[PDB]
Amino acid sequence: PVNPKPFLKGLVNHRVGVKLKFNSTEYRGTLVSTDNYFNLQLNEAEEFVAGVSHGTLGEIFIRCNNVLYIREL
Amino acid sequence: MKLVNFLKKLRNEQVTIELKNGTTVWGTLQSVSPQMNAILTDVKLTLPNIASLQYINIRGNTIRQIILPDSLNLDSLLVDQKQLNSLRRSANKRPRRGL
Amino acid sequence: LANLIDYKLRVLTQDGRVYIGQLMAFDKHMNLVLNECIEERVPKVEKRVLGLTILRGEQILSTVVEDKPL
Amino acid sequence: ELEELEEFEFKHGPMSLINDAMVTRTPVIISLRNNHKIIARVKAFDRHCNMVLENVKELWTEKKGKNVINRERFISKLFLRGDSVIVVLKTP
Amino acid sequence: LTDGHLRAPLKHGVGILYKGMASNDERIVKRLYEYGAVSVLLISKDCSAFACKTDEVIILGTNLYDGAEHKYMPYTINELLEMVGLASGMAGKVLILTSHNMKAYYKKFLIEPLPTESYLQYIIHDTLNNEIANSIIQSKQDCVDWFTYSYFYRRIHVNPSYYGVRDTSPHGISVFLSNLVETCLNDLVESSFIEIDDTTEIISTLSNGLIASHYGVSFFTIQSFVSSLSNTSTLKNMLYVLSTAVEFESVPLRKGDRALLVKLSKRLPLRFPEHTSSGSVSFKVFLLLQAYFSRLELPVDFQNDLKDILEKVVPLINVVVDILSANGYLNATTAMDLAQMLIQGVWDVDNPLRQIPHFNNKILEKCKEINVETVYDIMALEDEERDEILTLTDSQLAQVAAFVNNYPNVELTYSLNNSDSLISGVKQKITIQLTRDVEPENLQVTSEKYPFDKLESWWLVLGEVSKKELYAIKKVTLNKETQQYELEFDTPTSGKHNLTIWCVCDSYLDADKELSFEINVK
Amino acid sequence: NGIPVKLLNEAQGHIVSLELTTGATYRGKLVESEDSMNVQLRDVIATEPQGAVTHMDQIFVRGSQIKFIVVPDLLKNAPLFK
Amino acid sequence: MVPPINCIFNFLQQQTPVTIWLFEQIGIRIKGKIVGFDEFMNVVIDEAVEIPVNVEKGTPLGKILLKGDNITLITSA
Amino acid sequence: VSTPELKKYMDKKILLNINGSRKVAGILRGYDIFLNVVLDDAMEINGEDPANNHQLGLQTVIRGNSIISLEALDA
RNA sequence: CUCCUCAUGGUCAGACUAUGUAGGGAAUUUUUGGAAU
Repeated sequence: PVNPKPFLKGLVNHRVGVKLKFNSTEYRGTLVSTDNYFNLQLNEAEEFVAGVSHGTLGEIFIRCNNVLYIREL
Repeated sequence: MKLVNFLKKLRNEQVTIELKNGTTVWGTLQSVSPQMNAILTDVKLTLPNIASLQYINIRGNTIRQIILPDSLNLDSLLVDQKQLNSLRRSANKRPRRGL
Repeated sequence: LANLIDYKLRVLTQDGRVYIGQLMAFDKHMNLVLNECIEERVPKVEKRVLGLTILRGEQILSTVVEDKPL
Repeated sequence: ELEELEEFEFKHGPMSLINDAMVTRTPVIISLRNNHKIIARVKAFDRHCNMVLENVKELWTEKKGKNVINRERFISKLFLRGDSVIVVLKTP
Repeated sequence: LTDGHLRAPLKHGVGILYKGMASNDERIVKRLYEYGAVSVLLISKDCSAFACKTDEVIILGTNLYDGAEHKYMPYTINELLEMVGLASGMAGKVLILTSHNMKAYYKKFLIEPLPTESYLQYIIHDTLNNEIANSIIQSKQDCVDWFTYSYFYRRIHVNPSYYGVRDTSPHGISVFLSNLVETCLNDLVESSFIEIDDTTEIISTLSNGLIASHYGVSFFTIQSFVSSLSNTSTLKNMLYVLSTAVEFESVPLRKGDRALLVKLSKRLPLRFPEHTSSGSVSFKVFLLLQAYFSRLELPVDFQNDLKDILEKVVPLINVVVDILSANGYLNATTAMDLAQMLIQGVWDVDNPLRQIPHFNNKILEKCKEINVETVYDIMALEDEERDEILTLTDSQLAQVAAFVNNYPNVELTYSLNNSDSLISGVKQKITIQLTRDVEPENLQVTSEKYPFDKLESWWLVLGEVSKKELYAIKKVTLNKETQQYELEFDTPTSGKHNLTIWCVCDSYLDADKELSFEINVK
Repeated sequence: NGIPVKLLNEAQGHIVSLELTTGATYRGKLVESEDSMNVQLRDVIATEPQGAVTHMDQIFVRGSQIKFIVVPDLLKNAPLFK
Repeated sequence: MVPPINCIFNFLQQQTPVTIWLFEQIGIRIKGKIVGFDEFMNVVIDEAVEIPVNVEKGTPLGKILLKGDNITLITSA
Repeated sequence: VSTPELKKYMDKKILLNINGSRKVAGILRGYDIFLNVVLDDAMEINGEDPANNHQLGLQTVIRGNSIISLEALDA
């Protein structure tokens, strides 16, 4: 079985974006690491609010609980 | 380690707790439970016009943040649990020293 | 919390409603049983006599000492 | 052994941002659930992202009967719950 | 303004003196004293060896703290003597600030001579091990006759009550002494240092006692190494084992070193085993080795302790790698890597580039700019590129050049006697030809973070990777440019056998030259 | 287990009222109460926050969704006074 | 009369397109094929699409890991 | 972990009300320790008038954490 | 301080109760938030 954890491991070292449940924020950046409870670490991160670029944040930590989904970009 | 222990250290301290609902609390911590349930005395409380209350017990999950006095010694309070863990963990040639 | 036993206490709920009753018992989850408990909403206005009630610990915000035990 | 593995996973995981914050004494900015932000230095952290923050500057946005205005205040000694954390950003 | 606080105290006429200082700064202080600029000088205990002639001396406190003891302990009367030699007049003046309990001890043994005694009774295990290894003492009779030469012997006769020998007489001495040496021998045979068999009596030496006695490591340290070290052990475990030793009794701690060790542990690559004690000097040794591998900015207090540790470790780490060889585990590779790390000061995986003297982050990046991986590519580089990479002072450039020169590109070749005829359980001699780039003028090893001087050496290694079995090893000092060395090594069991030879330097990292070959044994 | 869980198990067979996180009130006879506060209820009269009232035969609501219960006063005697 | 994890497993084998109702959000629902799942009901979903109901439009998202906490109601289309 | 006693509700048509003021009707099929439910002949009752047959025989799964309450249509 | 787990000593026919250098109180029914506007 291909589990979310292996898919995410293969997703490490790749450009990703993460849509939070609020949808008030999306984060596009390289996926540095993810822990067993699925917190997210991104680098060179960019914030897209309402689909528009808000700004370039950089090395960023995303609380697991806020993540709606992650997709590869 | 566990920051809740750091809160346990905070008895008899005057603090202002902001809460998730936005409520502001001002009072002297009598104790905090490990749940981070905080019991305080001589509390002025402002819901989002202050109410003065002898004792207030707050459920830990409702606590947004607690603002501590600037006089507090964080260097001293933070390092405890590691020392406690070390204490829990704890031939001829003995005297390198002589006469 | 054990000192508060049998006292008349005021509990503030998650929704902002105010319940007042005698605290007979608690538990780990902070589920409280309140004897002769009444509800106040706005502050007396909109006061209702509920009677014996359990309250969930997930809903409870805070409790304060209202009056002495019966 | 179990303790070792937990500390290590913490070190190489996403947690490395707040670990790096404590060791370098660098400022980080935390977007919270109250729609308030906390830029401060990380004195202590926890698995729950409970934090002791020093030199806190919190910034927020308020609306009035005219143009939106930003408001901010300084809190030198601040302790923070772990659930209010939406995001912890580390930057230059 | 080196010694970051030495400025403000010295500016008002009180100087600071302690070991580990910037030497220039220390010298300035001393000069002020001699010229009279500073009338007062505060010297820490360990600097009694630096003898600054004084008109008067004050000794403040007779009690110094060591963590290992877990309480303050008063100074040696020896230290106080070295502390009173400094002052002479118009009249020699010595103030000694002491307790009431220590008053009668210092007031007597300073004015009246020091009664001298002998502590051999503690080290007898190690000493007798050494004698047996040198094979001067063939039997127990031989050892007793050897104990006839001891200052201990004379002492036990004049003052038998001090050593616990109740009978005072020629027969009593003889009996007590033979008891002591007998106990010693039981510890050694139980610990596999020697073996004793009846035919006067015959005593023989094993591989453990050989190395232990040769390097001079104490009996107890060796026994600890034996108990902990097994197969499939990791590098962390090896490092712990290294940290637990009796040689580190002489590394001092007052309360701050230990608390600061706790604070430092956040920043370190490894984590001390949970079932031993933090206050023990072993934990401190562990963290200071961590701070040696990662170059932290250490307090000048800890620099001295690091230096002491380094003065001890090289024999100890040699013993660690060799004892694993004696137990025939192929994991001695990791011990070798650790020894390299101790000689140099860098990790194996972290970066090979940092090994070259005086490299830091920025300079390493230029190496990534020219896309260099190993050190051998630096040897092929020419002067203009080197000048571009390093802009620095001349002494440092010179040391780097010497590093590059004496670090050989040496090639590993073997010649086997018979590849066709391979018999199981026979002593099979191989002749390995080794050849060096440049023939050395001298073998000096160059490292900044390891102040003491080292001569380079090499280990030749043969073993099979999957079984984690090391078949053969030998140490060589290569003075010539090209040599041949013969490993007499027993062959494995029948069938196909992978045999991988390493040439691993004791000093320099990323020198590992390997050749893999497989033979079919019958 | 919880002492209020123990009381709530005593409340089985009585007529109780339930307020859920939505605010709807269900009054009826409590069939069954699990340890997780999941409750099975009979012959329920329901009052919505809008004020509309309905009748239903068998209802079962999750523990987590219950704001609070009101149980009859008979139980107040004992043995929770200790 | 089958456990829900087994139901999700037959979605997995059949590779049917799946519509997930999220939590406290009626406006948008997510759709796509279940290529795998874990014990926390986090789902890797391929050729996923966001479907705002408010004729329906949607955003093609490609491969997605959706967290199980959002899951309200898993379905097939 | 406790298992809800839903066996009395098995193979019965029930109306689940769910978070977000959502309401679905279907025959109870499976459940688990998690209160997660499998419903067959699932019919969504939208806010307006109509109802859609989402899962006739293909059934559906509802997260027990999203289940507000469950009404038994039968006896 | 509280609940659970574990250990334990006791009592009763798994439960209860004292103590503990113990483990714990972030993945669906409670305390590491679906809230925010």
